[PDB]
Amino acid sequence: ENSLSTTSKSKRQVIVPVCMPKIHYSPLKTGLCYDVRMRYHAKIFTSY
Amino acid sequence: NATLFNKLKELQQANAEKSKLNDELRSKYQIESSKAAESAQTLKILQE
Repeated sequence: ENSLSTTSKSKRQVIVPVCMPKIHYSPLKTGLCYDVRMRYHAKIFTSY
Repeated sequence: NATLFNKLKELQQANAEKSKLNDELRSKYQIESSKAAESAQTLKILQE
């Protein structure tokens, strides 16, 4: 369609090589603490 | 009237024994959970 139509019939040269993404947040997961042994402590219903 | 009263009484008796049953399960639950905790601590020093 367009005549702007970039004509370059050659192999290009690598300009910026692929690197590991420089992000400090979220390749990790979320920490979660759980234990049935903190359901441990129970009351003694004594009044009635 | 007597039907209503005896259903009340048997429910009362069940309710009376249930508390002590809970307390007993609690007692023996503590007995085992002690040894659970110390065994966990042994596995902890093994990890260490």
